[PDB]
Amino acid sequence: KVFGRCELAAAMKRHGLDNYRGYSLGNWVCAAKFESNFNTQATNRNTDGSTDYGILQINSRWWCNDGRTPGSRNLCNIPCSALLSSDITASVNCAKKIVSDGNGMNAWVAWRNRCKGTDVQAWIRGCRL
Ligand SMILES: [Cl-]
Ligand SMILES: [Cl-]
Ligand SMILES: [Cl-]
Ligand SMILES: [Cl-]
Ligand SMILES: [Cl-]
Ligand SMILES: [Cl-]
Ligand SMILES: [Cl-]
Repeated sequence: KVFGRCELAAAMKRHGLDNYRGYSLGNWVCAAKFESNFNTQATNRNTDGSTDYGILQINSRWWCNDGRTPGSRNLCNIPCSALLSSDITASVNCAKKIVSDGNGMNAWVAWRNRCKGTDVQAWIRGCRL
């Protein structure tokens, strides 16, 4: 599923991400924008043999099981395929654990490089919500 910007904002809020660990909804929308372009089925291979999955590009190195990332953990206790669902519940639940892990949203390198410090409220501008 490819979400609209306000559509995704609404789904994130509905799943309790809005202001989770102090990160406003715009931060999360901006992160999803640069990680997946709002596409739930986005997958990208890392040079180290791990893969990033879904709307927020969660890495198999730590967070989910894809059965092909030697020595990886599955800290969200989830198949990586569950992160590609049109329903964002799994991705959100896992993102909650990632953002709680000590470095906040810096865990998303695209967020640090393209969202951090910017006018992130633009992302939710005009959205009913
Ligand atoms: Cl957009
Ligand atoms: Cl915001
Ligand atoms: Cl594995
Ligand atoms: Cl699994
Ligand atoms: Cl959803
Ligand atoms: Cl923080
Ligand atoms: Cl709207």
